[PDB]
Order: sequence, then structure tokens, then C-alpha cells
Amino acid sequence: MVVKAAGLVIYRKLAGKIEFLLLQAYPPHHWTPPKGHVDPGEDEWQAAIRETKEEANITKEQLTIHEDCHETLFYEAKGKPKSVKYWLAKLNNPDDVQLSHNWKWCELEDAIKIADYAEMGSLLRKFSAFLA
Repeated sequence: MVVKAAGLVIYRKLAGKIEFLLLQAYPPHHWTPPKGHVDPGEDEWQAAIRETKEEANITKEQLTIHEDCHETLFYEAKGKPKSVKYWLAKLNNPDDVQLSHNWKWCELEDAIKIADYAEMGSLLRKFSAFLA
């Protein structure tokens, strides 16, 4: 049985534009939204929230999570089949966010380009249409 992981596609709306938060990850350091392995006694939802805290330093009260917008990707990688379930979540106040000074805010096209992963590109387009 597949290994389970979860995360959130974080977005913001600034100056009329929708931008997605991407983080540069362990070799080979691909760029992806915040995510990680589901722990014992958690479901995917709980895990997406916890991983967003650990990886992006964004906490639950800063977000509105869209329960009706989610998708699951399948990674066949280094031998270990793994699924990653994502929900779309809005950073409500972009003026109050504590990120390090390995991350970027990206509009759809640019996001696809640096994610450089066909399936993630398809997911981001699905979430963009949901927002429209």
C-alpha cells in the first residue's frame, strides 16, 4: 500500500492576481507547495495543515481552506509509490506572513514552469478554474 502524504496549495490575491506559493525542497530539490508524510493517528486533512506549518511557517488561523477543492497526485519516485493529497487554501492577509530570508509567489504560467512536473501543472490549472 502506497505511502500517504498531504499538503496545501497556498494562494494569495494581490493586485487582482492569483499567485501560488512554491517552496524549493531534499535532492533533487524540486519546487512544490508545502507538503509531507501523514503521521500515525492523523488523516490527510490534519496532515496537510501540520505540514504547512512545518514547511512554510503558516498556521491554520491565517488561512481559509476550500474543502470542496482538492486533488490527489501519485508520485512513483525512487521506488516508493506515494500519493500526495492537496487542498486549495487562501492566505487571507498577505500583509502578515512570516516566510524565511527558498520560496516564491508565482502566477499560473510561471508556477507551471518551475514546478516542471506535468501532473502538478494539471492540478494547478484545475485549482485556477475552481477560483474563476
